[PDB]
Amino acid sequence: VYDQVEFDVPIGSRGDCYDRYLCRVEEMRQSLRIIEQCLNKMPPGEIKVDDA
Amino acid sequence: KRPTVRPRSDVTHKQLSAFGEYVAEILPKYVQQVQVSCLDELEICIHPDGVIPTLTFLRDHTNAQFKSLADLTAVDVPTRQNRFEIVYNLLSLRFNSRIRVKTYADELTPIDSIVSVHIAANWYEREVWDMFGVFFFNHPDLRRILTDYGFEGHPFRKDFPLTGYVELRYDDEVKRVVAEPVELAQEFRKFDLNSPWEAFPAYRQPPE
Amino acid sequence: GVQVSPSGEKITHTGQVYDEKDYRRVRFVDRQKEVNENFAIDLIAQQPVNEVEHRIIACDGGGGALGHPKVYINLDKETKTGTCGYCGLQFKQHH
Amino acid sequence: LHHAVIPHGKGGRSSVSGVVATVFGATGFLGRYVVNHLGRMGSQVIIPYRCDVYDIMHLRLMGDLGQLTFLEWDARDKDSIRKAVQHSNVVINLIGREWETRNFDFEDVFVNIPRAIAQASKEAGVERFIHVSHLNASMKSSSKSLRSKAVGEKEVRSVFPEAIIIRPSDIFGREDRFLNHFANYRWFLAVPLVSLGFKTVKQPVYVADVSKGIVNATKDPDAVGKTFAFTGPNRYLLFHLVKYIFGMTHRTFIPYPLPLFVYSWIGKLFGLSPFEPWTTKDKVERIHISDVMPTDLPGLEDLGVQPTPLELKSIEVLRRHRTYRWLSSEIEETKPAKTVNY
Amino acid sequence: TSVKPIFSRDLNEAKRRVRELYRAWYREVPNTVHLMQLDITVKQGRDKVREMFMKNAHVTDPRVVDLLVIKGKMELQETIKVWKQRTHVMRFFHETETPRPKDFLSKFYMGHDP
Amino acid sequence: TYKYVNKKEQESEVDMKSATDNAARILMWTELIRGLGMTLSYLFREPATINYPFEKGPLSPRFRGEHALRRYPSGEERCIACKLCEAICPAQAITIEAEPRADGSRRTTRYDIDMTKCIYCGFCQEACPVDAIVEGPNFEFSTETHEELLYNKEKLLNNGDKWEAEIAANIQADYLYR
Amino acid sequence: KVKQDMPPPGGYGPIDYKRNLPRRGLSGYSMFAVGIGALIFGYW
Amino acid sequence: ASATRVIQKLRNWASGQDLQAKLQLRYQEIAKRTQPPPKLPVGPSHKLSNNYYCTRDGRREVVPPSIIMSSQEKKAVTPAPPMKRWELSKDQPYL
Amino acid sequence: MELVEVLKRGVQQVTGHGGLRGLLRVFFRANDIRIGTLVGEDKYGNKYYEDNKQFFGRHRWVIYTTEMNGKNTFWDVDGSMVPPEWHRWLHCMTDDPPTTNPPTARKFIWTNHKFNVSATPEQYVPYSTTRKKIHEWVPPSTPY
Amino acid sequence: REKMFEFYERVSGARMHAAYIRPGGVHQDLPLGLLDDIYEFSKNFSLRIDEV
Ligand SMILES: NC(=O)C1=CN([C@@H]2O[C@H](COP(=O)(O)OP(=O)(O)OC[C@H]3O[C@@H](n4cnc5c(N)ncnc54)[C@H](OP(=O)(O)O)[C@@H]3O)[C@@H](O)[C@H]2O)C=CC1
Ligand SMILES: CCCCCCCCCCCCO[C@@H]1O[C@H](CO)[C@@H](O[C@H]2O[C@H](CO)[C@@H](O)[C@H](O)[C@H]2O)[C@H](O)[C@H]1O
Ligand code: SF4
Ligand code: SF4
Ligand SMILES: [Zn+2]
Repeated sequence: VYDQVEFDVPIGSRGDCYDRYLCRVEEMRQSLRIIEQCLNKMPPGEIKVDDA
Repeated sequence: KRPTVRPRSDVTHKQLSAFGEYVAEILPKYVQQVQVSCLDELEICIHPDGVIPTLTFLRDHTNAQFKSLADLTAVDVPTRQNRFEIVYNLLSLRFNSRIRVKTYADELTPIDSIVSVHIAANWYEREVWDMFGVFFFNHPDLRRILTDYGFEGHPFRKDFPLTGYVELRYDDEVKRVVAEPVELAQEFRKFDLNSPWEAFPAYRQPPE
Repeated sequence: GVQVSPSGEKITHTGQVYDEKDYRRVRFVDRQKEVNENFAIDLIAQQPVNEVEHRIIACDGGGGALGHPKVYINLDKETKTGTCGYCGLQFKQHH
Repeated sequence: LHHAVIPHGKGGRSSVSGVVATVFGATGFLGRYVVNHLGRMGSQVIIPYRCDVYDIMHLRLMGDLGQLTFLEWDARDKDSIRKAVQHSNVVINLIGREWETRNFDFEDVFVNIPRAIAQASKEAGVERFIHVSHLNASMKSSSKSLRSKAVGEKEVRSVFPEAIIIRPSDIFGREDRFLNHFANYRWFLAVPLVSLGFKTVKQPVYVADVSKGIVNATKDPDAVGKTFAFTGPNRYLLFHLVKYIFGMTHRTFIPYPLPLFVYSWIGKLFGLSPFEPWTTKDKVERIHISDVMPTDLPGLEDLGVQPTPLELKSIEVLRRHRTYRWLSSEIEETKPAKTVNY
Repeated sequence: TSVKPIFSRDLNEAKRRVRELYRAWYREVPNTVHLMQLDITVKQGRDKVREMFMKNAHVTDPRVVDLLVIKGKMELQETIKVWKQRTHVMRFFHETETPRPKDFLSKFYMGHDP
Repeated sequence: TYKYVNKKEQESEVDMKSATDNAARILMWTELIRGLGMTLSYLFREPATINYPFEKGPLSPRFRGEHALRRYPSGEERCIACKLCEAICPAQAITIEAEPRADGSRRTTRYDIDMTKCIYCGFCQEACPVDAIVEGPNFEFSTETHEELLYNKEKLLNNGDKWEAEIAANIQADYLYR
Repeated sequence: KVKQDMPPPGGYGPIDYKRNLPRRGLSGYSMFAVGIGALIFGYW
Repeated sequence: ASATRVIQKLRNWASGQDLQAKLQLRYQEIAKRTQPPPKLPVGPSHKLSNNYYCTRDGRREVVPPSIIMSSQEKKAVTPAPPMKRWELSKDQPYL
Repeated sequence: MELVEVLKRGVQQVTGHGGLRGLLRVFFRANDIRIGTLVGEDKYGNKYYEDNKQFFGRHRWVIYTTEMNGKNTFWDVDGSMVPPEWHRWLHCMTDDPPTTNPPTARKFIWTNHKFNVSATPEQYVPYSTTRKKIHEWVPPSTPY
Repeated sequence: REKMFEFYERVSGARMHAAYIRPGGVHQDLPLGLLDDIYEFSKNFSLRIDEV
């Protein structure tokens, strides 16, 4: 369901160790953005496919 | 609408058929078969002579641009004469598509190395050589990569035993790790799991 | 119960016990033979036979979903009890 | 055979060899080689130990899961000796000291303890009893330890008439007190040799051969009751040996003579050490008691072992006695010692 | 019976690459023994080299001799660059392995194997 | 949608006000003083440590720990030697033998788990149709020898009797999620 | 009645995720002004 | 939580944040460690009727791959339409 | 002022273990002198305390007995000494102690817990629980 | 991370190797009260990223 949760992809400008560090740090913030949506949009239902 | 069966799509399968014909018209010297699975994945099966030209065109052509080598690997099928199927999974970021290019090899028929096309392949071709013993021409540094130094054999070949032939222990007499023939306190128990009843009528083979 | 062999080793509920001359007895020197002392065969024999009216009775072992798969036992053979194939409980028809 | 001792497998660690040996003295220099040879072929090994558990750790990895059984014992307590030899089909005695302590003298170690073990093994119903002694064991011997060994042999054969007696010469190996003893003379500038070492003959034997023939005696049908002489394939004068050793360590060799009584008196000083003596009077005597000539006794080759020359294996013992300048010098750079047929 | 060559066009052109590999292995024993501080002699090491080359004395397919030469160069490189250790080099000498008797009776006494 | 992590070149002009700020940043080590402040604040926070072994880390009723063989309330073994735990075990860690008992029951004569092959996946717990094999909540059972970690049937039944009081309540707290 | 683990009615309150490192401290002039004052008085 | 109000001011200022609102440690706001029993819902195929398996079976809808070419003017095509360029974030384009 | 309240709790904790002997005993055994509410005690002598004002993870704790199964555990305490009824409460797998929600009684449940017996003479020793499979022929005991 | 390992254990029973996502769905449903704890952790986590 990644095509239903809204988030931004961090991009770098110099391609060195510092930009990658900033991208990872900004991804952790963007995962937090996703988690908030999952917690509110969690639906009811079964958990494994109804096919035994 | 069936809440248990995977949505089928429609357009992607038609698009990948059009590109599969495209690739086959342009490289008729190398292409042996083109297919698209029900998962909607395009496969090009080429003569091994065509590897470098085929991956070069697919990388540099303007209506392809498969610039990432997602991975390269072999499958061992002993019943075939050319028992090694070499698989290239390529990625196009321009067109957000994927493509599989397959060729074959035997024990004594090395493939050309695509390190000149995808540097990513350098270690992937070392892994095929190590695990399957498929030699690559023109590899800058072809040597084992995953097995222990001086390991004899190609352990991902189907006829290589799961536990191997030798094992290591420390020997206090000679004061070093030694190799000795494998003996297991408990043997690996092989389970015969195949059901004797056919599960997929769609894949049944003619009894000829 | 926990019988003891002539060699002095305890006999497990499966009847295993090293012989007198089996060297493998050395593993218990300065140690002990782990033996479970609640023989399930002896415990199951202590339960009383449940009497029921109908000729076919379902046993699931108790606890519902916490038991064993539910099966039915015929009670016609009025000379032996009906035994559950999972839990070993016994049943007998009232008349 | 009882069904649990029939040998299966192919003589690897997970095999079954049918040998259930209690090795008395497995915690010493020769002991680790005996246990390893027994353990590698898949033998149950019972290891009585009196030391701290830390000191038996290096033996734990010498057998597959379950094939090693460590037991605490006190040589003074008979009941603990029975506890160990109770389930064996062979008992190997390697107990021994190169010095005397407060609580155990040469008679205790070389006579009483072996007799106590053999007496309990006979009562327990053990098929084989392998007892290690010495080549120069004899009642007319200068060395106090070497006379007791001679007595001990006889006690053992009184209570276990069929005992197999092994007589090795000097055993040389990584942990020996033979080549590492002379290599350590360098700490005293010079090498005191009685009569300059030219009257003493030595025929040293490699530890792995001693241990490999001891294990071969646990299964050879034609060994019950015999006495064996385990010796190297070469006899050297002590001088040439000690000179060769310093050639292998590339240290400066400065030998000078020292009369046996002045040498014997020095050994008494080092024997006052409360720890493990660097030397003793008995160790100085034994170094100069010359190896007996081999006359009518089956040797290593009768137990299927080919003696290893002192030349093949010296460098693995002596490379750690070198300085950085010579660590990498190869075996060939050293001139071999000169042998003597007497 | 026609097949693509790897490198050599026939056994004689392949033996040229074999002797050239044997030369390189022969020149390197004295270094391996010196650098790895092995407890063997050069003569004993070089004999072991010769023994491994004679293990494959029956090969005749030229493509096979190409891939044995290819492997042997990889083995030579692992040793010259000290990617291998004492344990790895010393494995060729099977020093801890008792060798199985090759006579019927000894096999018969020892177990069910042929 | 995408964002720039390290792009900011919308260049402004260096005012005398701003240049003197850059210099004070460089000469006075201001950002390095801010970092010293953050570790000073942590010094006066309560540590997160717990007082083991007197305090324990929280666990849930599903916790996959040491194995155990369970019984019925009557004391009869639940295991009927179906061998499904053996067929599923990813590690081939379980060995089983069975035969008819003296009363005719289907029961195991052997039941081993080599706890050094086990990956503690809990799959055997799922495969068992009668809740005979479970992973209890014990996690403090390290030994001093390898051989003590090869559990035979007696050992596993003993763990069952040892831990039943607690196993039964964890299943009671979780079986409705299964 | 089905009892499944679900978010409460309305949903959960907002969660901060953006960078929030505060802007704090004296101005460039104040830092230099204090330091140069401390020297001048010390030199006197 | 147990910290005096003086140390709260000290560490709030040193960090430059309001720590008291967002503590690393957990106190009462956690969930109770013993919850009531669940009652989980069934799935869409728990019907008693109109639920033949052959009409909702996915494994049997798979087929062997289509063979486009094998050994048994036209406009040029791409493997797919070109990807759209991503748009810049409105939430925070320049971190 | 607040500093005085802190010293108040400090005094109240120093004197809250019953004398100087009590404070030394707890301090050198657990390296901790908090004052929890006694939740219960077991047949072995462990005492279980709690303080819900502490943060999750320090709000429950046990003071192990000083003698269990004949072993001296005044200094040698290990987490295997907690029996299974309290093991569940102590690990926060539940919320109610056994003093109010006792486990169901069974005739086969161990009455006496047993901690980690590794290294001792009680230690488990593995062995095969099956009986001999192949039975050998027994020769006649008489001449022919 | 010690707290996120607690969410892994409360769904699967293992701190790391959950074996929880399976072809066709997930093995078990979320235990009651788990989304509150995930939410309680998430509301405070951006302060942790700020301190780093
Ligand atoms: N050069 C040689 O090594 C030669 C050796 N031999 C004989 O071979 C045997 C072993 O040689 P080596 O291995 O060098 O001897 P060690 O010096 O290695 O000691 C051997 C063993 O004796 C045990 N031991 C000694 N005294 C006692 C005691 N009072 N009670 C219990 N155990 C005791 C030691 O156990 P702990 O370590 O716990 O004391 C040790 O494990 C001896 O009989 C020795 O005389 C014969 C010819 C040459
Ligand atoms: C007038 C002066 C004359 C010169 C002195 C006469 C020579 C007497 C000393 C000879 C050398 C002593 O050197 C000593 O050798 C003994 C014999 O192995 C070693 O003895 C010990 O070494 C190590 C120590 O853990 C053990 O592994 C070994 O088994 C043990 O025997 C000592 O480590 C070494 O210090
Ligand atoms: S937890 Fe997994 S690995 Fe361990 S015994 Fe059960 S199925 Fe096998
Ligand atoms: S433990 Fe369960 S799954 Fe395993 S054999 Fe017994 S009944 Fe079958
Ligand atoms: Zn039943």
